[PDB]
Amino acid sequence: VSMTKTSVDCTMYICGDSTECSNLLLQYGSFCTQLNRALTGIAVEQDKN
Amino acid sequence: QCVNFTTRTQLPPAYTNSFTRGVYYPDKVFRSSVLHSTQDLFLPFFSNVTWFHAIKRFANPVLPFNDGVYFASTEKSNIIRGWIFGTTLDSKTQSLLIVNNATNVVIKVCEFQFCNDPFLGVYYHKNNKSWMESEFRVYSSANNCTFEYVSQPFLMDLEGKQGNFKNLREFVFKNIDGYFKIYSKHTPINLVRGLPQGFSALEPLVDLPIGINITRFQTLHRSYAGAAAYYVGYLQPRTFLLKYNENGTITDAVDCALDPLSETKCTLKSFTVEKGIYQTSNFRVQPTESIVRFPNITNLCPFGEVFNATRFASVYAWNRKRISNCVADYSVLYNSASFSTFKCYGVSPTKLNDLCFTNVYADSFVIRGDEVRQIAPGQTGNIADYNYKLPDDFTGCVIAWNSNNLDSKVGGNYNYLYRLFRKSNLKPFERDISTEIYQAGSTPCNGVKGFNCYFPLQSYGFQPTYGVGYQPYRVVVLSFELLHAPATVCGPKKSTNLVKNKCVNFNFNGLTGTGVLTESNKKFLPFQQFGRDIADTTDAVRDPQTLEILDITPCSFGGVSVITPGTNTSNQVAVLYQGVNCTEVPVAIHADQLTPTWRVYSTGSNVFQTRAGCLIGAEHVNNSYECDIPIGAGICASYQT
Amino acid sequence: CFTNVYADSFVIRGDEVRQIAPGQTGNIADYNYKLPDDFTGCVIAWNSNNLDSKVGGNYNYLYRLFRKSNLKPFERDISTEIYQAGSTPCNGVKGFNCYFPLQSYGFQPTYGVGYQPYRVVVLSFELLHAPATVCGPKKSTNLVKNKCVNFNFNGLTGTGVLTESNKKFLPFQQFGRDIADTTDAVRDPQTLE
Amino acid sequence: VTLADAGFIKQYGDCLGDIAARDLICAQKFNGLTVLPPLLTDEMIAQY
Amino acid sequence: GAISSVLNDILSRLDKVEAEVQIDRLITGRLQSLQTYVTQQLIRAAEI
Ligand SMILES: *[C@@H]1O[C@H](CO)[C@@H](O[C@@H]2O[C@H](CO)[C@@H](O[C@H]3O[C@H](CO)[C@@H](O)[C@H](O)[C@@H]3O)[C@H](O)[C@H]2NC(C)=O)[C@H](O)[C@H]1NC(C)=O
Ligand SMILES: *[C@@H]1O[C@H](CO)[C@@H](O[C@@H]2O[C@H](CO)[C@@H](O[C@H]3O[C@H](CO)[C@@H](O)[C@H](O)[C@@H]3O)[C@H](O)[C@H]2NC(C)=O)[C@H](O)[C@H]1NC(C)=O
Ligand SMILES: *[C@@H]1O[C@H](CO)[C@@H](O[C@@H]2O[C@H](CO)[C@@H](O[C@H]3O[C@H](CO)[C@@H](O)[C@H](O)[C@@H]3O)[C@H](O)[C@H]2NC(C)=O)[C@H](O)[C@H]1NC(C)=O
Ligand SMILES: *[C@@H]1O[C@H](CO)[C@@H](O[C@@H]2O[C@H](CO)[C@@H](O)[C@H](O)[C@H]2NC(C)=O)[C@H](O)[C@H]1NC(C)=O
Ligand SMILES: *[C@@H]1O[C@H](CO)[C@@H](O[C@@H]2O[C@H](CO)[C@@H](O)[C@H](O)[C@H]2NC(C)=O)[C@H](O)[C@H]1NC(C)=O
Ligand SMILES: *[C@@H]1O[C@H](CO)[C@@H](O)[C@H](O)[C@H]1NC(C)=O
Ligand SMILES: *[C@@H]1O[C@H](CO)[C@@H](O)[C@H](O)[C@H]1NC(C)=O
Ligand SMILES: *[C@@H]1O[C@H](CO)[C@@H](O)[C@H](O)[C@H]1NC(C)=O
Ligand SMILES: *[C@@H]1O[C@H](CO)[C@@H](O)[C@H](O)[C@H]1NC(C)=O
Ligand SMILES: *[C@@H]1O[C@H](CO)[C@@H](O)[C@H](O)[C@H]1NC(C)=O
Ligand SMILES: *[C@@H]1O[C@H](CO)[C@@H](O)[C@H](O)[C@H]1NC(C)=O
Repeated sequence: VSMTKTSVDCTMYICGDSTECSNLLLQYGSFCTQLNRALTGIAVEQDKN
Repeated sequence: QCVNFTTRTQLPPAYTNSFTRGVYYPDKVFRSSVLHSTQDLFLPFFSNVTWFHAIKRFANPVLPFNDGVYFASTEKSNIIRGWIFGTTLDSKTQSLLIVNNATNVVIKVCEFQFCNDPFLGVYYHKNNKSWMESEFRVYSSANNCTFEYVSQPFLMDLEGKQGNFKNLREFVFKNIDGYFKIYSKHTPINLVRGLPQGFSALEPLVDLPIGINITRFQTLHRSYAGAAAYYVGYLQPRTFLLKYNENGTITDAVDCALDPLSETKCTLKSFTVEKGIYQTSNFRVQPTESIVRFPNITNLCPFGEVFNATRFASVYAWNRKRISNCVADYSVLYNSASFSTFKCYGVSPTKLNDLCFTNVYADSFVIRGDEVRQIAPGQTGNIADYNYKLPDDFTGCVIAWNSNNLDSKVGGNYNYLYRLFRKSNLKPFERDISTEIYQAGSTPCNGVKGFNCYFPLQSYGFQPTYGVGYQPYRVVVLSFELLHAPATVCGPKKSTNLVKNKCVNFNFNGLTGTGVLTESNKKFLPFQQFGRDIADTTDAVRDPQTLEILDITPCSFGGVSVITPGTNTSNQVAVLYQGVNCTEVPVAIHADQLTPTWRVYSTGSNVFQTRAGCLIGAEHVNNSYECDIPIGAGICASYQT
Repeated sequence: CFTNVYADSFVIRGDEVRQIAPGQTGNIADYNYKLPDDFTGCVIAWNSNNLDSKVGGNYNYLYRLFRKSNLKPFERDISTEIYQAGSTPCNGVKGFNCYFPLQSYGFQPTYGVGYQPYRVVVLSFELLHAPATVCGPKKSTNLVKNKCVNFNFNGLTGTGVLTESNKKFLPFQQFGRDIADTTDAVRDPQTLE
Repeated sequence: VTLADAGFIKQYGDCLGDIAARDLICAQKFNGLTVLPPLLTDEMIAQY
Repeated sequence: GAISSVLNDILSRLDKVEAEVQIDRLITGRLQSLQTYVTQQLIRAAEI
């Protein structure tokens, strides 16, 4: 009927506590927001299910 | 001339709430009908702005300029004429002057010896109907200079005329990358004493290439029945979201880290937020200080015994010296102009003072100048092929300089030789001392030589007549390996006291990171310096001064969700710190830092623990209802009487 | 075309010419001329012993050897304050381990390459994201509207139909951008429409 | 059914120290992977 | 293809120009690793 909801912090995963890495990650635009939006979409659906 | 009038005249510093001022066009580009997000030095919304007011006799304080400034004056009849900027303000350092005078504006950059109480003033109605600005008691001397500008007077006395209203000047000053950016705006205002409620934007005015360190500044009143006031705000590096309307004017904005609602608006990129719960930039505790822990060795390493040795070994028999149990300083090598070549692999030379080394070997030899290219990893040629190969994945530095002025001799130096041939190209860091004859012909051979049976070495007769590329070069390779083992060579960096159970920026032996330290019970064996996680990250360390083992844990962090009714119903919101037992939020005081700058919610009594995290700014009630906005683990939230 | 241009000019030893590039380090770059990490521009150099090296030594060319902190990009410091290389504070014209902060080049035409003086120029423009003030020899064409053309305004080339807009660009704006960060409108540099 | 990480508050004192050597969900969490709780608890689903 | 997988090790040993050529890799490889996980979780969510 469900599976575990997961939220993955895309900045802490890619660039864990590095500011100079975070400034390079911003060059890739929206991809972390797309990943957060997709996983939030799955998470909201487990309650709907 | 300069004058010593009275004193600072009591304590004029007042305070005010700068609502939505100090927004400006971030770039010289048009946009319209768009929600645009920009990161820059901006005035925070609702900031505690400083205020100074003319009421008699008065003076102007010198004020900081750290990260750049917002300046404004609520004005009539042109009392504020300009500003002084610099860092010593006393001709020891060059400083900047901006003034508007009776002829025109000036901008000037000089070694000004400013007055202690600088002033300008006008003589009224001096027999020619004119009022005249005879006084320029601002500096005694302008000893040397590097920039000047003059043009006209910056007096846009606006519409409505003759002071029927008050007139607000706004300015923003950003000294960045040697260029002093000014932005400005004028507006009529009718507020009796405060700073005005409402939205406006500053255009970029001028960009001045002044090149000076500014840490402080002052403003300049005129002198002679009118009265005036000025505001000082400080810029900060922030994110702002700008509503460019259809005419391309910044008509509204969201300060992206003012409060949790403004951060949701900045996440959804909208001025309205619908009823719901939204994840936003995740919180973390910042480090409260730094720790550095290198070994407490003090004796300087034997670099002279390598780099200034009497005579270098021959490149077929290159000498290896072990550097150990000592303090290096690679800056006093690297800044020495005597090195003709100094190139490094797997490290950059600027970092060699920040970092420790497992063990170090210096390999040392003499080669011809055009063969210096052959010492780098992966190379080919008589040296690299037959007698000194670096491994394909070498890490270290190779350093080289010519030594004709030490080892080249007019009768020929022949004590320096290399191997001409070998059965097979040598394995990396091999050394071959053998003298056996090389069978360049098909026949076997014996004895001292044969036809096509060579002696395997060949010598060089260095003589100081030879051209560049044929000269001798003394060369050294420093051949360390890094961070995966209990190091014993280090830079000159001083260690510190240790601290535990707090978040800190640690550095053990050059393994930098952020975390909270703890007394572990892991039994590291004597050859082990670091312990690692499944994610290949370091999770424990043996301290290099007291030989105990510390656990490293990332200091507290987690997701932040903001809970809201629709913004057109209310601006009140509640925060869920997901995954947290929030008895820590009292430790999330803004004495030290946190990534989300806002922290008003932590006030208490409206704090509720849940299995999902802890919820702040919403009140727990016993009566159940339909699930309006879902938190998790049976809890929901809603907006009601 | 370039927004505005500044030329920086100075003399240094030839082997330190490598320090003028961005991200580099050494006694020039750390203490008297730093380029920004994202520099846009050109660095140009040549030896000038044949114009300003002299047999007794030229000594009119000087460079800072000490500073409490490495300078910010495009900073310049005229100060002559004594530098406290020793642990003690100090005053006056000199002291033991208290240095005058500058040290001279001595340039004599006997020096080898690398020790010889180089005249260096750095050109330091920013490009296309603002109203340009100085550029190349290319002659402008006549202008045309409502036809597809390969346009080029101030060096912003592209392809499109041109049309009379009613957008109000402020005096500091040269280009409009779309949601997609593509150029959507332009102010013509010969008729300001 | 062996339910790995239900999400019910890892209050650090259960996730650092001796347990940290034997509990993979603490490494997942420390790398920014977070498991969120279901809206309806195992009591609310038992009541329905 | 970076010189190390540990993000702080890249920063501890390289200057601000050469580090970015190593960090872009770790970013591009990690970012790909998330896009694979999230695609696989959307396809599992479609089955569930
Ligand atoms: C407002 O402040 C200005 C800056 O101090 C000041 O500018 C100064 O104006 C005088 C008069 O024009 C200049 O004197 C020179 O003028 C021309 C230059 O080609 C020559 O014909 C003259 O012989 C003379 O050399 C100053 O040089 C100029 N200062 C600077 C730094 O440019 C205004 O005069 C000030 N106005 C008032 C009312 O005080
Ligand atoms: C963009 O800037 C435009 C110019 O200021 C502005 O248009 C102006 O808007 C007002 C109010 O609608 C108009 O005032 C007239 O409106 C009608 C007649 O059309 C009458 O009832 C009024 O008495 C009055 O005469 C201005 O005439 C109009 N100006 C122009 C040139 O059209 C836009 O509103 C601005 N857009 C935004 C979003 O700021
Ligand atoms: C821009 O000007 C600033 C003001 O002179 C200057 O800041 C100053 O830097 C020095 C060197 O660190 C500080 O001197 C103190 O250094 C440490 C503490 O930082 C102490 O251990 C020493 O005993 C000594 O007291 C100054 O205190 C500091 N001043 C301020 C107001 O911060 C900048 O370095 C200058 N930057 C450039 C690029 O010129
Ligand atoms: C303004 O005040 C300063 C003191 O703060 C005056 O400086 C003094 O000047 C006298 C000579 O008149 C000297 O004997 C003192 O040694 C000076 N003291 C300092 C601390 O420098 C200054 O002269 C005054 N200006 C005028 C125009 O009178
Ligand atoms: C700053 O001003 C001083 C004072 O005029 C200049 O120092 C003079 O320099 C010349 C040329 O070397 C000497 O003949 C003088 O004897 C110096 N005077 C003093 C009092 O030192 C200095 O050169 C100027 N510096 C800059 C960079 O503009
Ligand atoms: C502004 O800061 C001062 C102390 O610096 C404080 O007394 C004052 O109450 C503050 N004002 C506001 C609105 O916080
Ligand atoms: C009136 O103007 C003239 C010319 O500038 C000037 O010489 C005279 O001093 C002025 N009158 C007074 C009272 O200053
Ligand atoms: C090497 O010799 C030169 C000249 O004596 C000296 O300046 C330098 O400091 C020496 N370096 C070492 C490591 O001995
Ligand atoms: C570190 O310094 C202390 C105090 O001088 C000393 O007792 C200790 O032996 C040193 N540590 C090592 C590894 O020698
Ligand atoms: C939001 O509230 C305003 C009144 O402040 C109302 O005019 C508007 O229609 C409302 N919109 C929605 C979607 O509820
Ligand atoms: C809910 O009811 C209990 C008694 O059943 C009471 O102790 C508790 O204080 C009530 N909750 C609140 C928020 O007061």
